[PDB]
Parts: sequence; C-alpha cells; structure tokens
Amino acid sequence: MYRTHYSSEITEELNGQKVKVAGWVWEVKDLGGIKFLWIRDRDGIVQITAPKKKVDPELFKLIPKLRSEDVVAVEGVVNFTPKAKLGFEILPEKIVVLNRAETPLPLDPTGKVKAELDTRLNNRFMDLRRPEVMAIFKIRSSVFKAVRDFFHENGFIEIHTPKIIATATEGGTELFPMKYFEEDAFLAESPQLYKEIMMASGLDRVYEIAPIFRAEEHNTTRHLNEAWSIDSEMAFIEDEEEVMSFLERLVAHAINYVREHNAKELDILNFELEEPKLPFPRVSYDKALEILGDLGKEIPWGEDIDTEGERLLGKYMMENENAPLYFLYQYPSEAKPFYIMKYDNKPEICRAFDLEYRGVEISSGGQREHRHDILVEQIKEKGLNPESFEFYLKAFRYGMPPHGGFGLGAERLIKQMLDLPNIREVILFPRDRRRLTP
Amino acid sequence: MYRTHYSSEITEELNGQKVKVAGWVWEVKDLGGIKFLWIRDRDGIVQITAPKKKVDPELFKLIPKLRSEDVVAVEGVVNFTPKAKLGFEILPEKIVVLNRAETPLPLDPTGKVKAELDTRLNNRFMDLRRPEVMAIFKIRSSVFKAVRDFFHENGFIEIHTPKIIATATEGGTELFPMKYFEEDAFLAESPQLYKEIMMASGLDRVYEIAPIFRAEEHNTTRHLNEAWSIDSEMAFIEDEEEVMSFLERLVAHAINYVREHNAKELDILNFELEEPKLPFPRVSYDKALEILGDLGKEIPWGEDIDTEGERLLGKYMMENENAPLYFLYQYPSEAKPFYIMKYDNKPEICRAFDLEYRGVEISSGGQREHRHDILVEQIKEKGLNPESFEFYLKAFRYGMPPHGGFGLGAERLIKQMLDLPNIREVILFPRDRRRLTP
Ligand SMILES: Nc1ncnc2c1ncn2[C@@H]1O[C@H](COP(=O)(O)OP(=O)(O)OP(=O)(O)O)[C@@H](O)[C@H]1O
Ligand SMILES: Nc1ncnc2c1ncn2[C@@H]1O[C@H](COP(=O)(O)OP(=O)(O)OP(=O)(O)O)[C@@H](O)[C@H]1O
Ligand SMILES: [Mn+2]
Ligand SMILES: [Mn+2]
Ligand SMILES: [Mn+2]
Ligand SMILES: [Mn+2]
Ligand SMILES: [Mn+2]
Ligand SMILES: [Mn+2]
Repeated sequence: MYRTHYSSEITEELNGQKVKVAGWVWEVKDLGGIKFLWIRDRDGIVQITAPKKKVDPELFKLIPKLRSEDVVAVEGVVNFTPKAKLGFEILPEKIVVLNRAETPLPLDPTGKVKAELDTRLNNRFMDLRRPEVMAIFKIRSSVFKAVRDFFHENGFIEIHTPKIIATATEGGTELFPMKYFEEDAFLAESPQLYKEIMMASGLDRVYEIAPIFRAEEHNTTRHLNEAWSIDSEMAFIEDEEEVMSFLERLVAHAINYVREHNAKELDILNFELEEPKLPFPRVSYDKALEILGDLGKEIPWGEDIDTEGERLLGKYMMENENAPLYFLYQYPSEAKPFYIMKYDNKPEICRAFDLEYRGVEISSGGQREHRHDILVEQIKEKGLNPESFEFYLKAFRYGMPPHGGFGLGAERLIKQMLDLPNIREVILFPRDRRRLTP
Repeated sequence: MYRTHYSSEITEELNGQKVKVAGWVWEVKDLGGIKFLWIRDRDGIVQITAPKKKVDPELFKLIPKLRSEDVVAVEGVVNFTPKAKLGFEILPEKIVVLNRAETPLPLDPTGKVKAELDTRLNNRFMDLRRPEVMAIFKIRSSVFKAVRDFFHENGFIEIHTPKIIATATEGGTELFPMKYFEEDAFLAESPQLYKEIMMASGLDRVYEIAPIFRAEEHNTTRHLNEAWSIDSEMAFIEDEEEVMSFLERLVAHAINYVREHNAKELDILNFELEEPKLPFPRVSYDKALEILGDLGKEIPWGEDIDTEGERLLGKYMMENENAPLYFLYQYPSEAKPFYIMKYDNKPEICRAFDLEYRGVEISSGGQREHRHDILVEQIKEKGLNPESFEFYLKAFRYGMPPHGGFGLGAERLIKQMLDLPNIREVILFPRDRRRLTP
C-alpha cells in the first residue's frame, strides 16, 4: 500500500516516526529556501515541509514540478510542531508521482468556481474531492450502518426479495417494463407483497435495504427513478403504534449516530443536526386537515395531503412544537392501500401513517390486514381483482400473524436529515426523467 | 406485542415469572385431566402444560379446538422441570387464537412428507417453517452482517451505484435490455465501472452489497439471473496480492462469524463448518493446468478452466493441502476483462484472480489498469469502442491512483460455505430461465 496513514490517523504518538501518506496534490508553495507540498486525502490535507538543508536535493527540485490533483505518495518522518497549521508536518525522504492529472479539471476542487448540479453529477469523481460533498457520502454510509445495527439489536433478520417481478400491483403506474426471455416482467417498486408473505414464515421481524425502481412521471427535488428503500415488516404487533414507535427509535438512532460519529462532517456542512426528542408528535389526518384549512390550504376529507400541504404542516410543526419530525396518522381508509387494516371500530379511517421530516415524507407504513377474507374484500373495494394477487393471498391462509411495517426511503432520510434542497445531492449517480448517465 | 420471549430466550433466570410466547400450533395432546400444547416459533418449540386442576376451564376447553399451524399467543408462568423434555413448560393463564390455518397445507412442516424444490420455492412461507430451511436464511443474514462489519472495521465506506445503465456493454450477451422512457438501457450485471470511477474520488476503499442481473444462457445449479454481489474496490495498492489478502480475510471473517454465532443452525444442518486457515493457497493458472494435465485433464493454455477442471482442482486442493478455499491467479490476459492490468513484464498474463470454495468460484477480482492510454488500448483489444466508455474513461484523466477489487457472490459464498447442491436453496425467490414467479 502506498500509504500507512490517512491525514486523520497521525497522532502525537507517531512524532518522529516514519510514515507513508498519499493522495492528491492540493497546493505547492516554492518559497525559495523552503518548499511546502499539501496532499489531500478523504479525511483532509497533510503538510509536507521541505527545508532545503533537510531534504534530498532531487526532492527539493521535484516539488515545484508537481501539479494540482496529481496523485502522489510520500514517505517521511512525522514532526509535530506549532509551526504546522494542523499540528504536525511530514519531513519527506521520498516523493513518488503515481499518476498525473490533465488540465483543465472538469470541476474546481477548491470550490472557488461553482458548478451547476448537472456538471457535478457528470463528474462525481471530482465532485467528491470537495469536503462538503464527501461529507454527504460519508454520512450516507453512516446512516445505512446505524439503521442495520438498530435492526440487528432488535432481533430483525435481513432478507432479500426479487427486483425482477411479474406480479400485480395496486396502482399499475410508474412501472419499468422489461422482457424476461419470452415473458414480460417489471422492476420492483417495493418489496411490500414479499415482506408480508414472509410474515407467514416464522421469520417475524425482517428488514431489507435495497433498490426500488419507479418510472416517476416528472422530476422533483424529492424523487428519483432509482432509490434505496429501507423496508421492514414485523409480526405479532397489537396495533400500528408499535410500528411507529419502532420506526421513530430507528430514525432517532440513525440521527444520533450521525451526530456522534460524523461531527466533523456536520461542521464542514456548517450544519447543526438536532438531538431527536422522542416520542415525535402524532398528528391525526383530521387535525392535519383542520390546520391546513386555517392556513388557507384546502384538502377535501378523504383525499391524501399533497406536497404543498406537507410543506405547510412541516412549518407549522416546527413553529408550534419545535418538531422537525412528526407522524401523520389515522388516514381515511379510502386514501391508503387495500392491505392496510382499517379501525374495526371506525372503518372510515385506517391504521396507516407517514413520518414527515422537515415537511417531506420519509416513510410510509402501517398495520396490515392479516385476515384473508377482509383483505380480499378490501381488494374488491379498491376495484381490483383479488385473483391477480393470489400468490400473495395464499400466504394469509395457513396461519398468518397480525403484522405491520414501513418503507423508509434512504435518500429521503439523508436529504431531509441534512436539510438539502435536492435529493440528487444524496445518491452518487441519480436516475430521473432525462438522466440515464453516467 | 403478543409475545415477550422467543422459545430460545427462556432461561432458569425466569423460572416462576410470567411471560408471553407466541407462534404456530405444533402439537396438541387432548387428555381427560390435562392438555398439552406445543407451539413453534422461529427458534424452536415451547411446551404449554394445562392440568385441569390448574387452569381456567375456558382455557382447558380451548386447547382441543386448536389445529396444526393455527397462530396463537400464550401468557403464562415459566416452570422449569425435568419432566419437560426441553427443560421448562409454560403454565398458561390466557390463550388467544390470532389466526386459523386452512388444510391441507401447501407443504408439510413436520418434514415427514418431502416435496421437490419447485414446490418449496412456490410456497416459501411454508418452507421456512422447517428448521433446516430457516437455518439457511438465518445464516444468510449472518454472512451479510459479518461482511459489512469487516468492511467497516477496515475503513471501507459503503456506496450505492446504478442498476439501470445506458450501456457500458463491457460485454455482449447475458444482459437484460430494458427501455428507460425513450432510451435503451440495461440492468447492471456488476457495479464495476462505477466503483472504479469512485477510485478517482478520494473514497479509496468502497464496498457495495446489491443486486446484479444477468440473463444467463444456461440453467445450472450454480447460477441465477438475479443475485446479490458483494463488491469492493480499493486504491493505492501495489499489486493484486493486496486485494487477495483482503478478500481472504473478509471471507474467513464471514465463515468464523457463522461458526461462532450460528452453531445451532450448523447443527440443525448436520454440517461441520471448518475453521479458516490463512493464507489460502495461491495457485497460478499455469500451475493449475499442470495439476490438471498430470490428472489427464487437458486445458489449452489461454482457455478458462471449465467446471470439471474446477472440480478436479478443488478435490486436489483438499487432498494436497486440506484447503477448501484457494486462489487461481495470473490468468491469461485474453481470458479476463479489458480493465484488468497485465503483467508489464509478461503481457500474456494478467493481475486477475478467482477465489474457489469447494471447487466452485465464489469471487473474481484483480488489480485494474488505471493508466488511461493503456486502458483505452485494452478496450480496443477486446473488440469494444472506447467512445462507449467516456464517462468511465474520464475518471482516469485527472489523478487516478492504482486500484483493484473483487466481486464476491453472496449466494455463491453461502451455497459453497454450507456445501449445498443448489444455489436456489440460498435465496428466497430465485430467478432462472424458467422461474419468474412468485
Ligand atoms: N421516487 C422515489 N424516490 C425516492 N424515494 C422514494 C420514491 N418513492 C417512494 N420513496 C420512498 O419510499 C417510501 C415508501 O414508499 P411509498 O410508496 O409509500 O411512497 P410514496 O407515497 O409513493 O411517496 P411520495 O408521496 O413521496 O411519492 C417513501 O416515504 C419515500 O421515502
Ligand atoms: N449468474 C450468477 N449467479 C450468481 N452469482 C453470480 C452469477 N454470475 C456471477 N456471479 C457471482 O459474481 C462473481 C463475479 O462475477 P463474474 O462476472 O466474475 O462471474 P463469472 O466468472 O461470469 O462466473 P461463473 O464462471 O460462475 O459464470 C462470481 O464470482 C460469482 O460469485
Ligand atoms: Mn409516489
Ligand atoms: Mn406519499
Ligand atoms: Mn407514502
Ligand atoms: Mn458467468
Ligand atoms: Mn468464472
Ligand atoms: Mn469470474
């Protein structure tokens, strides 16, 4: 390996020892009798100091020949000194140019010349050389880890369901059709039917973190046609609040992990990520519509709350409850899927919920209707053909425990967590109405 | 929740305490002065003991009405006693029937009546109720966790790349073409191009665990048309041996995690999983051809080792070195992808390798050709058009360090680890030439 330590792994204990650092040339200053080389790696910049009387003459002449973004490797002695901005410098014994960069660069890694989003996406390898972008992807990886750790700690087993499928769906829209040899298939939009089927297996507590594909009609700063969904389904619940309780703790865990493990990144983003306050407020759909009405926003009882409505509610909840996160629940049964269980005592409302983060939905879920005959009737109430869901319905006939779950969008979670304007900032290679490359 | 404890969570410590267990009716013994009920959850069976003198009369009359696979929940008192074959029994206070099972069952959960693989795959929710099948999926989840933990402990950052691609066409057949609105696109067979593009970003050490899609020409016991690939790419390496060293440690870690945390599942499977012995043997392609030739198996230099060659070599490696895992490396350059670096001093050989587990490939990798101009010539040598790779090639022009990586099949790893005859046993809903549904 061309390096022994990253910029962040050199501590005082190594003072006076030989180390190897490597990365991209950030800056070179030839100041006559002394020269400086700064190398940038994933964690920061390291200073290479070359006093004329202390380095090999060949090294002294090589430095000024180095160019921005050249990939280099340096072997030298660690010297902790107040004179070094970051606390220590490396006195070089050897400098190897591994690969030279061409010029001009596609994007300005110094951040001085700003680039439009599309140019940045077309050149992601350059984009991540900027600390504020690398910060987002480091945080994305931490969020995925925190989520899986929480699931594991809570007895959940990871499962994997098919993305190439040929079964019915409730909406029949936004599908990506594909030929599967002589048969017709589609890319999966959610593992919903499959995770429910597995509730009849004894697994009981499952999660899956995998891509979902939806051919969204038009672009928005909140949707992508390819995204990563964090799905869970859990059995033997007594109501949907047990699912909401689990979800909020999972989300709080992810937020706290980022706050604990990625403070450096949040600082680079000049962002103060709030300590979660559980339980999050619960706002019934009825109450949400009343609040929107007073704001001049009309939603007829029975219809889903639109994006403007969510935005207005998010602001209202921040102003009135200092709550960046809150649940909308007890939705009209007519506004949610046929697989959601209705309140037996008040059928017009159902056990579904949406978790809103800064006024944008990050997750949808609820308790499912596990009683076969009622489920079948609900399919009919949606004007659909139960026979088209036979492979799924069969799983409810041989001992199906009550269950519930949610789908939590990873990009949605991260975008809202960091209060970013566009979802394209949180996935490396976005897919939207017109973007298919890189 | 309807349960507080799984069958495996009840210990001496809880003797005399009240708990709630829940699961599927496994057996009922209906006697005049006592009823016994056994229920099954994902970890095992729990005995419920109901003497007439001790339980509520309604509960006593309820038990005989229960039927196999009905879902029930039981609240009662833990009672340890040598008279209970499993060590303890639950003296029930309340029993609730959550859902009733129809008969006949799609599959026999008692294991007495065997069913063919196709029938089991069609009724996966029933199939996992058998301990030996549940065991496989618990181990699958364990392997995924171990792999991710190892990546994290070694400084790798998780990334996520597109499964819908314009082209890359780093090959010809075996691709699933798909329309992306007006454009022609394909399902990704590997994140190869993307993880390489990210080696120019500073991330340096990345991994991705995600679906891959391949329209395999032939139906085999070792291939699927949809699989999960564990991919990694790492920068600043000096040769492919650094990648092989990392990979063997990753696989050893996964194996040891299973041996340590799934001993119970390994026992249910009547399988002894060996302790990994590092380093695994490294066998050059030339040496493999010599071993095979000595055995009467002739492989013309330059051709890949076929399935029988792999089987013979795997057997030889066990006999000669008690090595169920070993590497094949220094393959002919003509036999590997354009992105593999050739030995500059012996160009007909390249820095690619395959990891074999019980005579079956579980992973391929190598050091890549990070030098732009040479890479372009190799694209040409493979009969491909460099212009089809502009977004990828662009990443090699602005400071690209040397790098290498591998693709490790999750199903391949698990199938081989457990010495299972068919890869369909290790993924819930397989996709092959003739199976598209469920
Ligand atoms: N096109 C998309 N891009 C990114 N994430 C998505 C997309 N569609 C859904 N999700 C995520 O998956 C979660 C569950 O999916 P669900 O089908 O309930 O979403 P939805 O109600 O269609 O979302 P929306 O109202 O935002 O379009 C959503 O809360 C969101 O986090
Ligand atoms: N159809 C498949 N089903 C399952 N896993 C696969 C499949 N194709 C490839 N893999 C896994 O991905 C790894 C990397 O893919 P690669 O393209 O090197 O495979 P391959 O050499 O074509 O495999 P094989 O020779 O078995 O067909 C393989 O080592 C294997 O573990
Ligand atoms: Mn939607
Ligand atoms: Mn929604
Ligand atoms: Mn929703
Ligand atoms: Mn193949
Ligand atoms: Mn192969
Ligand atoms: Mn291979």
